[PDB]
Amino acid sequence: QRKRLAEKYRECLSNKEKILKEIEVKKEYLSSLQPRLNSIMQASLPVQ
Amino acid sequence: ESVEDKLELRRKQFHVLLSTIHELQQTL
Repeated sequence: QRKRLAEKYRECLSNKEKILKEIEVKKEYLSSLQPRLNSIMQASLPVQ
Repeated sequence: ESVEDKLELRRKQFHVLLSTIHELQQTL
C-alpha cells in the first residue's frame, strides 16, 4: 500500500510537471506569437 | 458611388487593422 501510494504520488507529480510544461509552452507560444503577429502586421502594412 | 463606398469601406478596414496593429504594438 505504501508502494502504491508512492506510485500515485509519482503519477501526480508527473501530471503536475506535464501541466507546468503545458503552461510554459503556452507562455512561450504567446511570447513567440507576439513578435510573429508584429512581423505579420509589418508585412501586411507594406502590402497595404 | 457604390464602388467608391466599397473602396472607402476597404480603406477604413485597412485603417482599423493598422490601428489594431498599433494598439497591439503599444500593449506588448
